[PDB]
Amino acid sequence: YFLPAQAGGQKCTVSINVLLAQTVFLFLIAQKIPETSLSVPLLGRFLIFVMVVATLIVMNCVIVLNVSQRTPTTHAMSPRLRHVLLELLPRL
Amino acid sequence: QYTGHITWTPPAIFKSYCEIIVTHFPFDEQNCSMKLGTWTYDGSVVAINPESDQPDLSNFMESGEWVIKESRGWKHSVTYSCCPDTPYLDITYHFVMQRLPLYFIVNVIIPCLLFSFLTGLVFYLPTDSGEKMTLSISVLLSLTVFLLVIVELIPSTSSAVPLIGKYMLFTMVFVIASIIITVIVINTHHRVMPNWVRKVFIDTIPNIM
Amino acid sequence: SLKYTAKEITLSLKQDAKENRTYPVEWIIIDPEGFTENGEWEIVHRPARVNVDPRAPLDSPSRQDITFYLIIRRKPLFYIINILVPCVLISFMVNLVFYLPADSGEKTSVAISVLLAQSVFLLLISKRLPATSMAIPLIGKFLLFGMVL
Ligand SMILES: *[C@@H]1O[C@H](CO)[C@@H](O[C@@H]2O[C@H](CO)[C@@H](O[C@@H]3O[C@H](CO[C@H]4O[C@H](CO[C@H]5O[C@H](CO)[C@@H](O)[C@H](O)[C@@H]5O)[C@@H](O)[C@H](O[C@H]5O[C@H](CO)[C@@H](O)[C@H](O)[C@@H]5O)[C@@H]4O)[C@@H](O)[C@H](O[C@H]4O[C@H](CO)[C@@H](O)[C@H](O)[C@@H]4O)[C@@H]3O)[C@H](O)[C@H]2NC(C)=O)[C@H](O)[C@H]1NC(C)=O
Ligand SMILES: CC(=O)OCC[N+](C)(C)C
Repeated sequence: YFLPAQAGGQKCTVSINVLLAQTVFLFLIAQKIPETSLSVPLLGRFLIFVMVVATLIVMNCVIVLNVSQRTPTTHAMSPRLRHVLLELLPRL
Repeated sequence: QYTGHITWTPPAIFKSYCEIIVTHFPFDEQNCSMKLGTWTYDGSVVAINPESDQPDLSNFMESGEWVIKESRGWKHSVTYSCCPDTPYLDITYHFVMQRLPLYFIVNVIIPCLLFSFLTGLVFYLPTDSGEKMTLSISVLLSLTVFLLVIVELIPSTSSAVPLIGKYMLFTMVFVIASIIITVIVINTHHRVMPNWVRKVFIDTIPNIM
Repeated sequence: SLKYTAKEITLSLKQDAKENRTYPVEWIIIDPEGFTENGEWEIVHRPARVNVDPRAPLDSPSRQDITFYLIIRRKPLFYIINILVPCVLISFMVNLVFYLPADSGEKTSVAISVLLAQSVFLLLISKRLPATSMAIPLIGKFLLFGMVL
């Protein structure tokens, strides 16, 4: 999120690479833990949760880059979202 | 016993062959069997009979990966080409084992769905980000790695294709096509405009929406 | 036999009879009640030969043997679906590098990612095949050619 919302901002690249790293950690856990399906390890559940969160971070970065790179020549600015992000969210 | 009745209960670890059906993996039911019979004594010489219609599962240590949904024993008499005048008896015990999918759901299916979801985000991601191509290529690579994972978990028998594997190949083709069209879009964005392109994308498409 | 030789034991193929005429069983017997079809390998030929080496001494163990042969063909559809098609599709992706604009700044990324994927596929196949130096495997030749390109 702190990475710039403008060209050169590796937001999606960073998010997907960290997701891949967590997937590698998931592979490591899957090797050390039996294929038994009676329960899911809490460490594995944490890994899955972090992967889901990372995919949501990717989605949010895509949305942010979409909004930032919008132009008045191609998109009509929504008054609700504009007013929210301008005043209502910072002053919330 | 004094009546001459002999009871013998030897332990064994049978490593029997089973045709693993890959289609519904990892939600597959496997039907694995054990064909047991007297090798040299034929049915007119030693007759074997099943103790019960079903295997004795009363001492079965519950497996953490497979659930035995059904078990049954069938006695058969068959004639082999070795021995055409003497049919040989066997009892084929079989077990219908259903896989518990939770481990494979966690470690394969959920990541595959997560990376699949990331495919479509490329079309909302602007060209000016420069992240379109890296995103789609990383999705393609991750999907390829997970296909390589699946191909290791599944026998190379070619009798039938798996359905998760078929879905993975379909998703691979879809991602390849998405990357192709993304390259087309990127080249278009950096580009005299023909009348049909303007009529379709600038006039017709927004008018229909 | 190793305990006996052609001087002590004569190996021969099983003879069988039809219409009161005998013939040697010069093939591996497959019994439809006893035989389980392999899911990868189709048995194309299954000959049997009694082999006699005329130069071997009559009292040598190597003079006679019976060899049963299995000429089995791989059922390739599994490998076509799971390996060949993904590898070819990812390989042909490199052709998009030329069409991608130079202003995009992602052409090297695409090309190197295709190279990495091809390297991973070559790693996979080299695990599935022996390190025989007799010939390069067909898919291995394809992978090397693709990586060079
Ligand atoms: C999982 O996989 C396993 C295998 O891997 C599979 O197991 C099969 O299960 C089915 C049922 O689901 C079994 O089918 C039943 O087989 C019964 C046994 O049949 C044999 O014995 C019969 C006995 O009759 C006489 O046999 C001799 C004379 O030959 C004599 O000495 C005896 O005293 C006795 O009088 C015999 O008739 C039968 O012959 C069959 O096969 C021959 C040739 O193969 C054919 O010519 C015959 O027509 C006949 O098909 C065989 O030798 C059998 O009793 C039983 O019959 C019931 O059902 C049928 C209809 O299904 C009714 O018509 C009948 O009245 C009975 O109600 C039935 O046929 C099969 O044998 C199993 N096979 C193996 C290899 O184990 C599981 O099903 C799979 N499960 C899944 C996928 O969920
Ligand atoms: C006679 C003899 O040993 O037969 C063994 C083969 N079998 C059990 C398939 C008929």
